[PDB]
Amino acid sequence: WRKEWDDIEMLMFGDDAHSMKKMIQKIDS
Amino acid sequence: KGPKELESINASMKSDIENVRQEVSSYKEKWLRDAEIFGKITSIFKEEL
Amino acid sequence: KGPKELESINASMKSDIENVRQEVSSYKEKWLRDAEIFGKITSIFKEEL
Repeated sequence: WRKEWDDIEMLMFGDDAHSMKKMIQKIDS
Repeated sequence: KGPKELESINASMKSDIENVRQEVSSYKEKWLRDAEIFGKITSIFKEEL
Repeated sequence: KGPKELESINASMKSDIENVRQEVSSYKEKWLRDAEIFGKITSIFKEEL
């Protein structure tokens, strides 16, 4: 179950990474 | 404990062991979902390589 | 404060301003390259999400 939660965390890590990409587009300006 | 009492819980304790087996099956399903997540993680892994 | 003392602090502060511009530019550039690679990987996975 802890491993499944970690997989969920990696997915949410991907969401965090996408948010980071949006933020980079934003220090681009 | 009374043997009648022990017999009743062992019915229930066996039921709990069955519930634990069902939970292990659920954990395996969770692992399979994690593996699908890992296959999407695979494109990211290729980028990392 | 002594004018010699003031001249020394002013001179330092100028040089400190300078080191800062270069450091900021370098940090921004490295961050931007890493960010572009991260964004390509984030795109296909984002479409998957």
